[PDB]
Amino acid sequence: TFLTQVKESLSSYWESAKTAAQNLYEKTYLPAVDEKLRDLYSKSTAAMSTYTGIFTDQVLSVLKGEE
Repeated sequence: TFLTQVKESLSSYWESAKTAAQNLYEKTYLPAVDEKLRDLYSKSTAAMSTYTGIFTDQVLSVLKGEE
């Protein structure tokens, strides 16, 4: 790749900020899951892995009909 690389690059720079900000939030603080538990579901077939991106897609595109 190349184009997509630049994206994940600039985003990665801030990704960590979103990571440490997520963990302290409710990603690991007290989610009551954490991979070991957040994998059986989001791995059956990307139930929550790729759906996290399809969740909102079915909100704006269903609430405003635009996505």
